[PDB]
Amino acid sequence: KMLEQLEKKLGYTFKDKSLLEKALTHVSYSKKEHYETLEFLGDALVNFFIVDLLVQYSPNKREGFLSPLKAYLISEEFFNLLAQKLELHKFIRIKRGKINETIIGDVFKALWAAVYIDSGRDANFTRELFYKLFKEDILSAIKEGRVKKDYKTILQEITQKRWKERPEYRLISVEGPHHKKKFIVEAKIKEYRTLGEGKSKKEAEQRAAEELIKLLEES
Amino acid sequence: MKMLEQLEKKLGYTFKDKSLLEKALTHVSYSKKEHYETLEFLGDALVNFFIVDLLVQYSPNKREGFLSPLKAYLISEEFFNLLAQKLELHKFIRIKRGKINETIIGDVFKALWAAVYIDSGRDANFTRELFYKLFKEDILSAIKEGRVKKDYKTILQEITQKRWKERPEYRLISVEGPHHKKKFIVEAKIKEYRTLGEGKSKKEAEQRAAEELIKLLEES
RNA sequence: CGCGAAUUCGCG
RNA sequence: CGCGAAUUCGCG
RNA sequence: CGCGAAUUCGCG
RNA sequence: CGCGAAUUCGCG
Repeated sequence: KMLEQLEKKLGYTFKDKSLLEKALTHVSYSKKEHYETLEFLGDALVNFFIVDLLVQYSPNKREGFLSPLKAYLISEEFFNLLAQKLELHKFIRIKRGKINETIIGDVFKALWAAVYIDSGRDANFTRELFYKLFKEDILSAIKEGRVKKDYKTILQEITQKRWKERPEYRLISVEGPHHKKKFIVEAKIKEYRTLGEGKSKKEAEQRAAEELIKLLEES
Repeated sequence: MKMLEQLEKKLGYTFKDKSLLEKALTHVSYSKKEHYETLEFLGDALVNFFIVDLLVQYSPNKREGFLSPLKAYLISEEFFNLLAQKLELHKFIRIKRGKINETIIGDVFKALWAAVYIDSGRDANFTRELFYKLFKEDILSAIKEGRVKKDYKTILQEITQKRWKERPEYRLISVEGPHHKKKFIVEAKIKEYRTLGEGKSKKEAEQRAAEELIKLLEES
């Protein structure tokens, strides 16, 4: 009966229960009816609900000031934040031990793609219920100026957490002429190394740090 | 009928605030205090939604795999220009001299709809409908029949087979990721110039790389 | 131009 | 293989 | 692309 | 066995 518990937590009641459930079903539970298709529509939806809220309550309206914020606002970390409010995780139907933050976030999106559709695709209405429940935390995030931590910083905290050691960004080359230069640095921790390329030294490093983070997720 | 009214007619909507429509039309290089920078930001997320809700709904295959490719194209600037010309708005953009390219047009396309959205008093359902009413048919066509991607490898295949009488050579650089979702990074060389390209297949990668090598060769 | 081929690329 | 493009060669 | 196969990997 | 991502080979 958890079906009619999450609804009384959203402030809406699905006229089509199968749809709601579907947006909560992971492919590893029903290969024929999972939230994949919905997550796709949810992403587009929620992004619009946020951006409209960002260009509206932001102290600065220049793209260069909004982009950085939006990155956070539509980031997985944040969707889990909002999803957490709904206690969403304990409402997902998935095989024991496969659930994570990426799935939650996904489900969170597909959830609203569900409401939107189940209400006859009433953008305006679906948007309101979204704010009713989340507008506050969004305006707070924007006020606080929350932003996505850069890769170089993330890599450092990761490698320091594990091996109490920082990375080392050795410079290996430069191609393009003074007009349009291209750097190639080697990010390295222990014996793992990735390569980054970009306009400036810092830029390249970020590239390398990002790729090196991936390389460290499986190890 | 003035420019605005002449467009508002093709648009199928008349703003209850001319100022707003202006803002979504002028370019920074015409008004530093009142351009469309902020409106384009909003219009992008807005237009994205309209197009995606339409995609997922009428697209045959509704798989994450197939949809993504489409979506990219449907929101691609080259594709917006086609929608843009349907309104031939590239005649109402308030910009100075020749600086206007097929990017300032798409951006104005977005911003416009944001203006239509805001003006309607933030009426999504309305603005959305007005949108479909003018581009629904087009999008669907683009969706159904599918896309016809650019053959960068062959077009470049000549740019060099003539400008140098020699064909370009492609050299693989590195592959990564799980063996069920690999990421190829190949290199494209021509005479003395070189560029890279990423993708999920040696070909798609050679296509991405062959691309830059063109939008760089015609630079020197 | 038409026919028949070689080579490269892409599409089906 | 078919089809299309580019370079090339041969015949008409 | 079509047909016939080999290999690696993910899913059922 | 079956579905999907990738890399090759033969035939059309």
